[PDB]
Amino acid sequence: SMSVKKPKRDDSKDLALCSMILTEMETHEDAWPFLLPVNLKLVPGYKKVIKKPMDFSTIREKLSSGQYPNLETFALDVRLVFDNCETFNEDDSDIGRAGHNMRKYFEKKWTDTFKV
Ligand SMILES: Nc1ccc2cn[nH]c2c1
Repeated sequence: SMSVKKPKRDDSKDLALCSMILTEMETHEDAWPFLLPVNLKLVPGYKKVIKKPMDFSTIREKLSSGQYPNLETFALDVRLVFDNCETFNEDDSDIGRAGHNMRKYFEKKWTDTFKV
């Protein structure tokens, strides 16, 4: 509270580290469904069904232009990518599987990088 300051982690490397993690995502072989925004004019249903579209290139742009206030807002967007994927794709599909794989991949890197 006022004048009662919690000791707080060093966050000067967070921007660099998030960019590092995002780069590993981008270069994963199962990243292809998530590299670019879904084309809302070619994919039936998507615009109406998915209220907050998100993809790695949009996250990269936001990260590069200071649009994430902190590491958790970054993680929220990454997770949004995979939550959208689950919303629109069957688990038993190529894209569906890719999403599960990429989510697992991210969360381990997240834990390994930040939660000591
Ligand atoms: N087959 C196919 C084509 C476009 C999209 C977008 N999300 N999932 C898709 C699946």
